[PDB]
Amino acid sequence: NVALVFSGPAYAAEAARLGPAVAAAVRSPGLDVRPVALVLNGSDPRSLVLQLCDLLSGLRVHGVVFEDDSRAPAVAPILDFLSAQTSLPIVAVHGGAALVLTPKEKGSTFLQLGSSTEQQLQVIFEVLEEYDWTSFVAVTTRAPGHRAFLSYIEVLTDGSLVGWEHRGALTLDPGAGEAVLSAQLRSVSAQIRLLFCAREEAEPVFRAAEEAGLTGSGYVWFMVGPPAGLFAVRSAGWRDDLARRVAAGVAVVARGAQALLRDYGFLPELGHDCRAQNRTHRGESLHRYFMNITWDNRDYSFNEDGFLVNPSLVVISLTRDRTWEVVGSWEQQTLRLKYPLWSRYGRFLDDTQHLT
Amino acid sequence: IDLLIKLARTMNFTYEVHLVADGKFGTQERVNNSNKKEWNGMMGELLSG
Amino acid sequence: KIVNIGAVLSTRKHEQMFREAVNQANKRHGSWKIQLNATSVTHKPNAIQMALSVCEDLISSQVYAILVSHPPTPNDHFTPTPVSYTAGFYRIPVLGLTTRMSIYSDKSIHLSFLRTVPPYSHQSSVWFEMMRVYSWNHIILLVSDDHEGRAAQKRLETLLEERESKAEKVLQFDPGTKNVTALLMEAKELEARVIILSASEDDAATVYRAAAMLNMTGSGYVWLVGEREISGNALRYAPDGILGLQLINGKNESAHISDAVGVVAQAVHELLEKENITDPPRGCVGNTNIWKTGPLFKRVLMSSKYADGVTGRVEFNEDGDRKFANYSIMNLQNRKLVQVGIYNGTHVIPNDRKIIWPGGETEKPRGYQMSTRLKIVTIHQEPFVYV
Repeated sequence: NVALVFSGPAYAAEAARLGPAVAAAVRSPGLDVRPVALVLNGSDPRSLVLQLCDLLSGLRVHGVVFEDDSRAPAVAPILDFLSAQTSLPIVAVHGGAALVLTPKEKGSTFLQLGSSTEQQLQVIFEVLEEYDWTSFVAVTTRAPGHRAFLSYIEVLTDGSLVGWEHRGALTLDPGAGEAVLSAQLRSVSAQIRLLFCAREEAEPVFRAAEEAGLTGSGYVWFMVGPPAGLFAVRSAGWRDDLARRVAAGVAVVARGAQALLRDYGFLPELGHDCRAQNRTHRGESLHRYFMNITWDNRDYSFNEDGFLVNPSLVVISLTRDRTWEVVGSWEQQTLRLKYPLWSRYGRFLDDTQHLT
Repeated sequence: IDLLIKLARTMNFTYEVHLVADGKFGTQERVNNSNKKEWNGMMGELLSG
Repeated sequence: KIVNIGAVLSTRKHEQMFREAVNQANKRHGSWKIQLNATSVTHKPNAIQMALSVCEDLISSQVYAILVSHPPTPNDHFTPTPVSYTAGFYRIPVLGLTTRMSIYSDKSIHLSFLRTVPPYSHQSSVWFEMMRVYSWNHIILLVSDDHEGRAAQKRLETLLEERESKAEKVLQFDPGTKNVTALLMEAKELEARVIILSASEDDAATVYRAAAMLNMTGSGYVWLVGEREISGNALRYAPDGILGLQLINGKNESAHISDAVGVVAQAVHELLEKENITDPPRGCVGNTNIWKTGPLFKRVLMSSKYADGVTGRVEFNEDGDRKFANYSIMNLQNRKLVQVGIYNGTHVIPNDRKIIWPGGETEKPRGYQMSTRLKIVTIHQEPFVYV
């Protein structure tokens, strides 16, 4: 018995078909899965906690997978607390709840089927050295955690034998102006400008690239946060399509209680009650499980916070036809990718100083 | 060790000599964990405390 | 047309005192159409009903800023936790009072959350001003392994490397302490005698019992204790010479509210311009959009200068915290606290009454006390060090 939540009217039709699609997808003796179709819509903080409390009280639904049409992260905080209130794990596979909300509240069972920006920063760290782009300018915008987002860059820089460069003096916002930001953007060390930016600020910075001449292939960006030749990593954003997103989402959740079940015979009735009991301290083993759960020949292990540690990350290179395709993968530090890495000076990318 | 004894006779402090553990004088080298350089031998024993 | 704000106070009895802060909307700048309607509501007993009523009862009154007070029950930011989550999606600035929790500081979790009282994290900043005028350099401390307790841990060393040669020991103890004695003898060799407590009140009481059988509360010691870890069980079994601190505006809300509402209605005055001044998204059946005037006036509120109230020093940093607040560190003297100083950007230490130390001594002791025993490392080297 599981509950599937949808955010977006366009996904209402898929609810009926996606129900049976996962009932027979994962087979585990001793437990039966009964997906629950939902009708609610809207991001307002009323139906988010309304039907969920009713579903928990009567249906006793264990395992919730979150799919959202938009990338807005404002839906996660409302759902984040409800995971801690009911002490039941909740996973999100696609939509707004992709960025990891840190630091989470104490005793929070919220989980996300995506890689954190720290994991995102680590995988792209390999790309620059693999293609010999060690020099670059650090660029970011006014973000809630941009100070911490660039903090990991400092740890990444000067690490190992490779010598890297970072600026960290960019606070992209429309108040400065595109030309002024371009003037601040001229403080550069190479043709690469690693940029952390949000979907709200994506449009203002997109035009600033045109003013600074970054549209051409000579100068390229690097989008790490949620113009041509722009590099990005979606952390399997386009992977799993639609069916595999929910099929693998519940397999880890269903197998999570197996460790407790094999330890002793106990059925956690925490999810069967939402309000009939006026107590909030009835929570235990919130993160005691979930160490070595694997599926789809991949390590589905989650950190203490509740995000993937070894995910099936993918590399996204912006194509000229406004299409995003997988151009690389990170599977246990395997950077074979495609488009042979020799390349250089004629693909992807001062004669008075450089001469063959 | 005689120069050590004359040292203790001047500053009026006690001691308990213990030999080094690994057996190397000391050289700052990078551990297998990326390039976090860490000393060894006497220098490791002194910086650690 | 009409400017209205809401608030989440403690009890309905104190709600009537909040109306005195909204009916006075006439005596502000401009006063063209400033007619504040409180529309306040007592906080629900639990957090479940907060989300079931915030959308259609508080926000629906076309409110723009929310005042949140500490619940009377001994909770851990129970009232503002879902309110910040609900208002975070709606992009509604909220003003906090009497909420000294340091986890409400990162903008990723609570982008829209500003409080008029600095949390326990800012205690360590004021603490740095104490040994500067008390002549100690070496320093060790023990702290709980939780975000609230550990908040002071990254606060001290960020302002200690430029004024000191690092704390000698920064050892930490698990908050779920159960007769944890092995963590004290392992720290009783640095000869610091200047230990600092930045733990929870219950745990700070627990370590006090463990600090008796080996007499770490005798002469030659000085202890720094946070405000949260003084009253209650932490007062019992504590050393006589506790140098803890408190807050002048402790359990004070009307003064905080009056200073608050002085800036809630103020920021709206300069808001009136040719730019987008649309109201927050009304309605609750369907709401996904974000009003674009939220962040526009948020900086104005943060940058607003209010020279009224407690010395007119309600200043805001990049986070929502009071600046240059007066903490006025206490001093335990025979199971009761006395006043010895105050902080006004620079610590002020009036004579007032004598300052005592653990063991009953009055003269401030040098915490070093030296260490005659010394540890020595050699190696086999035939001409020099035979073996």
